[PDB]
Amino acid sequence: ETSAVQQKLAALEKSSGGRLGVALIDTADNTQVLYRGDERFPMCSTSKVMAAAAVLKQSETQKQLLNQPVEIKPADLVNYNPIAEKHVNGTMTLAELSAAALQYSDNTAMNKLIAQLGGPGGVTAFARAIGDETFRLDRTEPTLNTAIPGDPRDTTTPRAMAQTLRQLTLGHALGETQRAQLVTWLKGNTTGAASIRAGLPTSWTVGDKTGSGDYGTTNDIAVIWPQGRAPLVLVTYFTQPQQNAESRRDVLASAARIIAEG
Repeated sequence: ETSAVQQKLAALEKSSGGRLGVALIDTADNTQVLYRGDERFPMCSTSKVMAAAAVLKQSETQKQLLNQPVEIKPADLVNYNPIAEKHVNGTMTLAELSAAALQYSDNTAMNKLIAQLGGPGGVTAFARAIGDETFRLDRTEPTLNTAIPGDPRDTTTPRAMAQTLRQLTLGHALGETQRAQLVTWLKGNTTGAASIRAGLPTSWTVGDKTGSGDYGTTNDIAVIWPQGRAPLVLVTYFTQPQQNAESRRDVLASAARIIAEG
């Protein structure tokens, strides 16, 4: 059975030619609205939130950890390194790496976070520690974005990621200073203007992390503070049938516009 919300999302999906996954949590009353909420989708760069959060968790017991400088070698650079390339043969602190990974989607920065955590499995272990039984990180950048249909590597579900993002930003999966820091990073994202944010009222404050990958995979996860009412968490995942499909951030904006109604 479907609601009119789900019907509108299904029509958007049909028009788009792809596969859309949505999870909304309204923290006013803890209700969820889901569309394909328990299907797996390739996370692509949305997985950077879990890696940054895992380092924040480490820093709760190692208070200067975020200011620890990490060497950037020429050999560390991958396919998209807008911030890390400014620091070759120099350093970036774990905070700088987190900001670059989250706010510019720097892929070298993500690999440094993964290395700090002992490999992709260290990111997954943190997910499990905070009650996310669904997330899995299997690979580093850039291969975590292959996004092959049916492949469970580097996937989660909309429901699981919405629940986790809520716990990380509005709940207490992290300590107070750390939750606030994650919120600061997400709010300052530079890559999200055409995704969820484009579908929401401009008066609403938004923190988000986008993702993109093969199969035209186009994703965004957000914490949203509407005017005059309790915050929301929204995940919008989208992927397409053919490997070289074009990005469709407009689909994410359209999904957010549907969800915001009412």
